[PDB]
Amino acid sequence: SVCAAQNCQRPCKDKVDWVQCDGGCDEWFHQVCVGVSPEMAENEDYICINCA
Amino acid sequence: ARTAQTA
Ligand SMILES: [Zn+2]
Ligand SMILES: [Zn+2]
Repeated sequence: SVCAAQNCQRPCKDKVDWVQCDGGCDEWFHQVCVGVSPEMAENEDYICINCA
Repeated sequence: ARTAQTA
């Protein structure tokens, strides 16, 4: 699986956690690849590096 | 934000 992060660490396993940018680009990222936790994912907004 | 889980 590949996400939109600069260094998508190509997470290869069953069950992958994703998060989408609110900042505009509306692209998807592996939560691992952007270093965020599920709580941070569901409770608050995420602005990616390009949309920041 | 919007999250997703892929299996
Ligand atoms: Zn990734
Ligand atoms: Zn973005």
